[PDB]
Amino acid sequence: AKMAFTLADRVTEEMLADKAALVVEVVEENYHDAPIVGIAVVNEHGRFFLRPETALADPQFVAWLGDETKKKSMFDSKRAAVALKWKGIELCGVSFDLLLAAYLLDPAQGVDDVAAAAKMKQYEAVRPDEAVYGKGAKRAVPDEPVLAEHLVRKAAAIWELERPFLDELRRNEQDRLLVELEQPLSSILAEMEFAGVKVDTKRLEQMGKELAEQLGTVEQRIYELAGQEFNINSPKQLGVILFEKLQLPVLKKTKTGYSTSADVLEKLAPYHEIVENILHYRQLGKLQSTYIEGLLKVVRPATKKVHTIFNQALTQTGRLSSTEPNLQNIPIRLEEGRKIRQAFVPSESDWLIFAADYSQIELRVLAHIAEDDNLMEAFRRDLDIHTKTAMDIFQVSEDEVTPNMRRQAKAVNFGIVYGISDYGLAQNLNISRKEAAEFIERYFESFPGVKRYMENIVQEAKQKGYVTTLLHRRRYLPDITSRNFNVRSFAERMAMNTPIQGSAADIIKKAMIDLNARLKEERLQAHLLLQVHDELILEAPKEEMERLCRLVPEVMEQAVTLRVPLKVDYHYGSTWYDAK
DNA sequence: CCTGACTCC
DNA sequence: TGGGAGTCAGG
Repeated sequence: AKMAFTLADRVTEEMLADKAALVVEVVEENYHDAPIVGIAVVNEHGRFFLRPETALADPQFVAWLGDETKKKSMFDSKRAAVALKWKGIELCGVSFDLLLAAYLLDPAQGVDDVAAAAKMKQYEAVRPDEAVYGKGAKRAVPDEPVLAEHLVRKAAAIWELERPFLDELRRNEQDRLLVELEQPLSSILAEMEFAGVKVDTKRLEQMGKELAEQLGTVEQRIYELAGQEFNINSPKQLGVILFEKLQLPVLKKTKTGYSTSADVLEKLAPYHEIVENILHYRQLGKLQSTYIEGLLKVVRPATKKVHTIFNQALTQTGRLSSTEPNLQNIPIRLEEGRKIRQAFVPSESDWLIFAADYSQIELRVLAHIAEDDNLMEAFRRDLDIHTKTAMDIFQVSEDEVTPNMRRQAKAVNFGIVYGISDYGLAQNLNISRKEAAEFIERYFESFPGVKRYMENIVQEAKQKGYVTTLLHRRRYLPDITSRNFNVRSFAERMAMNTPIQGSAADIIKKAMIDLNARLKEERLQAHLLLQVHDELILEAPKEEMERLCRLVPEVMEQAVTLRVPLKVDYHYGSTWYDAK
């Protein structure tokens, strides 16, 4: 805890070495158009703190930032890159990101500051961010000497930790996953976030006006059926109305009282019509609160764009998540909500939205990893996999599969991937549990490779302590041998599912890197706007659609070679809604 | 603040 | 007694 550094007034030459640890500090959680509060550089020649007002205005330092041959090691480089884009400055030459390194080594650690990564190698010459800045309403940037020491200690930690982290990744055969996948993807996500998605606010506002009217009508209908006014958005008050006033059967309880979940309310429809009304109301209410009001609150008014942040180092399976706003959960399943997508429009005139999605990628990945003959053959023939499972389960010819049979079979196919039990399947389908049990039993008799995979992967997790994905992502499962049934079972289901969900994440990430390269190689104006787990959304001039129609699906299908084909569907139109 | 509701994959 | 997420209002 005796670290010397130069609190510099101007930029000098020794600060611009061809290798440095760099800290560009953005304290606001949402880094879009957020202030840069300080800069630190550590390199061969010493340790330096710079004021942004000075440094970001100095052409030598800006030139260095954007010089791809001057290599930088950082933590959360995407944060810095985007904050710099808002200042009109390009960051290049990031060769090591400690956030992403820590994430690959163990996603469960929840590393989101340098001190937490430093903890993984018993390095303690740096403080947690929360300790320096404070929390909540107490959050503030400290006096310059305090800030400066903190930023320098973060840069110094990155400097000393790079090698130890690379050495462990290399031992895990994850070094290429960092350097050739996650780090390049970080730059692509930075582009997507900064570009943002344009919103038709006039349309959204009109939809909200109509929604408020409809909400009011449904609300009063509910109070009439209930015989009383109450807060419909209060599961507690609702529970009193349903299970005490109206005396409907209690199908499920939670730790706090009666359950009013959608699952339960659906099953109460034979008892009282009010439950269908309430379900409708809570749907409409979430549209209004989240996809109208919440969305309008984050639109930048001068440009009418929304700028999400894709968290690349959060999920336990290798997926991205999307926040403020979340653009990975925009409604699509009910037509009423799906219309929200009409408000998502191209950023330029005479441009269109192009959306491409993988068809059943998790089931194709399962087929591959399990090497199940019958499942692989189905995908090779492009037989409808839900129709196929229905024939095996119900033991009928293909022409005898009723749309209901297929419905149930779809539920089985998707449920197997999550380790669903017969209880869960029976409740999902609202069918006999004896029957649900036989469906699961027949499924595994029909796809014995899948059954072997499920057994083998749990045994592997118990023996190694972790499971792995196609591109070598890991997830540790220290609870897999717990003596407690609930704890152990949850970990076994994680063991089953994580290689599937995580490999699918690996594939779409590689596809984004390959797609970006191809777009840039052909000088297309098309660019990525969003990723939604198994879907990619782009915008482009209308002239480029013919090209994207061939290029995007091809790049996506060819991202990795499995034992079965990957299949991609695609559409385009004048709004996200119309790209269907 | 957590809990349970809604939304997506 | 179904894997992975985020946001919201109510309490």
